[PDB]
Amino acid sequence: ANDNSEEMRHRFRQLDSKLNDLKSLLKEIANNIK
Amino acid sequence: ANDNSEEMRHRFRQLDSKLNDLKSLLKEIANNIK
Repeated sequence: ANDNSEEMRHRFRQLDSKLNDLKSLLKEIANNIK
Repeated sequence: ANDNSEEMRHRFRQLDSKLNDLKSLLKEIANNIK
């Protein structure tokens, strides 16, 4: 019993984690300027 | 024997490479300001 939904799902989680890291960095620098 | 998992997979790799390039640019400019 094998499926490829979970691996592309985990790719979605890791790219979403990268997006969340970029959002944290952008909000951090956006408060660092002003 | 053909599958469409690899092409969407390679799309995920190239968009993740673009995300990694954006992360490098954001960390670079974030160190360039301060």
